Amino acid sequence: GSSGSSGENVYGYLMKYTNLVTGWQYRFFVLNNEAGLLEYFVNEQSRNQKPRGTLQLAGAVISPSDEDSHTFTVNAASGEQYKLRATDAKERQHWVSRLQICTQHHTEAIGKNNSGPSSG
Repeated sequence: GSSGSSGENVYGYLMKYTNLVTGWQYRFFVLNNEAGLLEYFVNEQSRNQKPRGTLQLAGAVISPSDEDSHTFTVNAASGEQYKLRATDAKERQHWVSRLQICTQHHTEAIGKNNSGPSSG
């Protein structure tokens, strides 16, 4: 594989499945390498605003579909899959890969539980 020495925030407009009637709906997404949580907002103008929903990656699995050029799903250890669509066929490999690494780099990092008997 490739060691990602540097780590930058991954974000991009993806299409999330809201329902059958409506189908797909373009939306903004922002990955959190620090925390390790995948959030999403109605749009980019809703960055500082409260997020609509969050999905845990730690212990998740990425399954890139083959139906359409740009398509992929983000599973979750708990039991929740996400349906998104990359901007293009080139950006698809970016998200899938990036995430596939965030889900592991984290799930693996999670170990010794150091509550912290000392703060401030």
